[PDB]
Amino acid sequence: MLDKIVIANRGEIALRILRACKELGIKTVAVHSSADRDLKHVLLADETVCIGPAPSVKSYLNIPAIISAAEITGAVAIHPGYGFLSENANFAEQVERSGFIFIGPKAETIRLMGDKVSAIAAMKKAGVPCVPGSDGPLGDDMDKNRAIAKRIGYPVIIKASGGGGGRGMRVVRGDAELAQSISMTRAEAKAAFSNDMVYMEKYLENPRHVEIQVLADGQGNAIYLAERDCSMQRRHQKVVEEAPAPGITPELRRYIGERCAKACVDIGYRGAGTFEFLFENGEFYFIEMNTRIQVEHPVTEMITGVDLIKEQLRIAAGQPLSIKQEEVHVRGHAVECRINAEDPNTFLPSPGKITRFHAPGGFGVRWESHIYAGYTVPPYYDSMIGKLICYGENRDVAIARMKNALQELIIDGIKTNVDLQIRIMNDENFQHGGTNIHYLEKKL
Amino acid sequence: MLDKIVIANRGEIALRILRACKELGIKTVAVHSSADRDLKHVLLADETVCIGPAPSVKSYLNIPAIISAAEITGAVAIHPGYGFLSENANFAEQVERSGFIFIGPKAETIRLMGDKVSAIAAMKKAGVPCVPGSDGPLGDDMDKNRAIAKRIGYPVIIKASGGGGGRGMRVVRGDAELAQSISMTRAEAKAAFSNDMVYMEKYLENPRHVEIQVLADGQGNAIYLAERDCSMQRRHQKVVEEAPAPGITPELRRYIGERCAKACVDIGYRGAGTFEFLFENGEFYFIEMNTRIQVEHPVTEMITGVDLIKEQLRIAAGQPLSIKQEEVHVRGHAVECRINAEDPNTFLPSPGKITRFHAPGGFGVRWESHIYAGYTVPPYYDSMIGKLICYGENRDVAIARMKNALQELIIDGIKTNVDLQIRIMNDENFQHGGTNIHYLEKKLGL
Ligand SMILES: Nc1ncnc2c1ncn2[C@@H]1O[C@H](COP(=O)(O)OP(=O)(O)O)[C@@H](O)[C@H]1O
Ligand SMILES: Nc1ncnc2c1ncn2[C@@H]1O[C@H](COP(=O)(O)OP(=O)(O)O)[C@@H](O)[C@H]1O
Ligand SMILES: Nc1ncnc2c1ncn2[C@@H]1O[C@H](COP(=O)(O)OP(=O)(O)O)[C@@H](O)[C@H]1O
Ligand SMILES: Nc1ncnc2c1ncn2[C@@H]1O[C@H](COP(=O)(O)OP(=O)(O)O)[C@@H](O)[C@H]1O
Ligand SMILES: [Ca+2]
Ligand SMILES: [Ca+2]
Ligand SMILES: [Ca+2]
Ligand SMILES: [Ca+2]
Ligand SMILES: [Cl-]
Ligand SMILES: [Cl-]
Ligand SMILES: [Cl-]
Repeated sequence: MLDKIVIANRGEIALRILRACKELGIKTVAVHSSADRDLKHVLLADETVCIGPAPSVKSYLNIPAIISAAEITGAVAIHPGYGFLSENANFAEQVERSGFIFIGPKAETIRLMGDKVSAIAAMKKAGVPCVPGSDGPLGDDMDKNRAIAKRIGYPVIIKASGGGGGRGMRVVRGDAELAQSISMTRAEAKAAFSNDMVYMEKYLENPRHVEIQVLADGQGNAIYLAERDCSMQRRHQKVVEEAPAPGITPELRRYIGERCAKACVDIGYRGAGTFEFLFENGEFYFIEMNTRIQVEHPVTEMITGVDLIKEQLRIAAGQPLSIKQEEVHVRGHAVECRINAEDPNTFLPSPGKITRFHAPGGFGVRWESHIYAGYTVPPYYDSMIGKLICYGENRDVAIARMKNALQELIIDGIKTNVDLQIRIMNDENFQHGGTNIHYLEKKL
Repeated sequence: MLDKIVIANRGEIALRILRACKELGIKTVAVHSSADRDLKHVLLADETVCIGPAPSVKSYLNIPAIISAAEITGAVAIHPGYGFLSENANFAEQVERSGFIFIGPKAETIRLMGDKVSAIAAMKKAGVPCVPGSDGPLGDDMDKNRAIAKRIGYPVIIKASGGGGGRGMRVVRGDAELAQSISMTRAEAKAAFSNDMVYMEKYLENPRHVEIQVLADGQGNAIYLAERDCSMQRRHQKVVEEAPAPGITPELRRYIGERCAKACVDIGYRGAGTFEFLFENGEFYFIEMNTRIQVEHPVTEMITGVDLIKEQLRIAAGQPLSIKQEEVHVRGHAVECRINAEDPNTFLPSPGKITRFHAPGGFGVRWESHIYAGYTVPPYYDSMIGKLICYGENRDVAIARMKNALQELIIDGIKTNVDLQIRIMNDENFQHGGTNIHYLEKKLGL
């Protein structure tokens, strides 16, 4: 087992990783910005290294500071969490070349599957259905862009190849808006991701977002761990996730899961990852592979019993897969509500001091957050401050449980989306299940 | 069926019951003392009724006030939780006589099995091995009392028939301490339980405390839900509980579980309950049946997936058991640490205002408590303020989770036993498993 690791992240995921480390007796190094000294996991970590001032560009994206932190503490591995450098092939490469284990896929796999244009190309090559699109980067020729749009059929969406969290995405309904949309998306993607490559994809009218969790050891064994439905979204970012996906039958589950496990073996995938699909009229269409842990991984944990972070760590230690496919069993249902520090109605950021906090508790309730009363939410990072996950023997119980937990959850001093999450749980169509990716913004 | 119930209790268990009701759409009436207006479950309840001033004898033991609360709100059932009036046959009778459902066994069953002298007699009648003892109440004849102690062999223990929480129990090493030990336990039992009846039991030197969770519908169906080891103890009261019990083999689990389920059917048991045993040399010896929910019920919930409170309510509504025996599956391991507002060294109660509170979290971490920052723990009640329960795929993972969760738990402003629980989890002998009921006080030097 890994002796010591740097947790190259912050907030809830850094604490999630710290806990898994502690259970496995792995020493922890928390690297943090000067704004994050009072993070719960920083205070719990065995060692801490300040890697720069508050802006992410100067700290959490500071590759040489993070790699140096591993050297100064004698760590043997680095866990990137999600976001930040986790899908950055350059970082993965540099980690390995400095003598450290990168807790994730090989750098070449991150280039293959992390970049969204080449992932689509790879999946098409593999015989995995994708969404019709430009099948390559858009150039500057507007006649050519219009011609691609016409071939696939309006509406379309301009998507950043390096995009994440729904940033760098713009829907286009017709020719008149195409140029300014491609131009704006490029500018957003260049700013957020230092990568102005965009592609075009057909905008699907009625799909659900359904994704399959995979685990592969890099030795040729791969498994799938059921699926998740993450169709409740705002600004193309997930708000609620659940597992398993409602209406997905065992026959269909195994069909898509086997395809994902096979895809892992073929490309030589290593570690945890997720294949994300649009599910429409009984068919799955590949949109993205996250070559990293998923934010919403706890719902899969609840319904399978598998600890996905521990599996990541075991795999990084060069352990083969312990779990066989036949040993994976879906039991019950879990729902996750993201908790974000933003106005529940205007959706504008609400950083600042949390004056009162109370987490919910009870049978089947899991709270995933670094926040505490007295803690200051900084302005510099993403608004997601916590995750509430409720498990039940069935979906009705899980939702009932969530409804009650959200009523017990207190976060005062800043604005949150807790009241929005309450509204979603009370929604007749969410209760029905199988609402499409456009539903939440329709409702709102 | 149950559209409104009175929660006849307080603190963590009241909140536990409330949560089950909220999930089932059951309206709640929180009865409380004047010192308990700001209890979390009171604030969350649909309706609240003040049943008396601060002392328990004037509030949570106030039978007329609790029944009046049920009457005035139009409640159909009353959950007594644990402690207080949960094992009070007179209360159960009166609740039933007044036209309400008592969420628990029939009153006759409470007097048969709640009373500890009759429970032993009943179990002996049914051919279940008990610990050798007086087999009846102790009188005032000391020549007879000494004769009993001779038959069973010192050390012996004087136990209150109405006793609970380790109160009203004294170990006797020889004839020289016998008479005053009897007199003092009588006195202690009289003041604490309004019952001076005491009996004598052989004091077992190397047993473990292993208990079997049961559920029965009162319609003839009865099941056991594996077992719990509760051997970490101070002053004869549980400090740490875990499930399943280490080193209990499948043949032993079914042997004892089947006996307990049969006993339920035979006495017409209804609801949740626990048969408590001393386990030594591969043999079980019955000591107590709790005719009510256990404090440590969550460890069994985590390894079986069964919601025990919801089952109590279902049974109380007249529904048959939701599960057959062949459907009970044990998966993983769970450990519970009780959290008490007390000096971690001397164990003197530590009431007062909680100035800072932070609860642990994560995969497999379950925190069961009403406490919050700004909350004042009153001097009037039992010191237990919360329970931390950690589940894992195996015992090692559960313990490792508990270590981590204990490091996260912040309760400032009052003394707690958090530091004790940390020491227990770090104990190598505990980590191996199977330590006996005397181990913790041995470790501490008590
Ligand atoms: N390629 C990327 N580059 C930078 N940040 C990213 C990237 N992908 C995701 N993120 C960020 O990571 C966090 C989690 O991503 P999100 O899409 O919300 O969850 P997930 O993809 O795990 O369901 C968000 O703050 C998001 O903006
Ligand atoms: N071609 C499409 N048609 C309709 N909706 C889409 C399409 N592509 C993406 N979306 C919606 O936007 C969300 C974010 O897109 P995704 O490609 O996963 O970007 P990110 O890398 O930012 O997560 C998806 O979950 C889906 O609901
Ligand atoms: N027969 C009884 N009468 C009054 N109080 C009781 C009785 N039995 C238990 N209690 C109280 O109930 C609480 C829980 O009991 P305890 O013995 O700690 O848990 P359990 O028996 O559920 O493992 C304690 O405060 C204890 O003093
Ligand atoms: N005969 C005995 N010999 C040794 N230890 C005992 C005996 N009876 C009880 N104990 C210890 O004292 C604890 C409390 O006894 P119990 O009869 O369960 O009383 P209570 O009603 O207070 O829970 C038990 O859990 C056990 O560890
Ligand atoms: Ca995505
Ligand atoms: Ca991605
Ligand atoms: Ca007992
Ligand atoms: Ca009892
Ligand atoms: Cl934050
Ligand atoms: Cl409460
Ligand atoms: Cl209290």
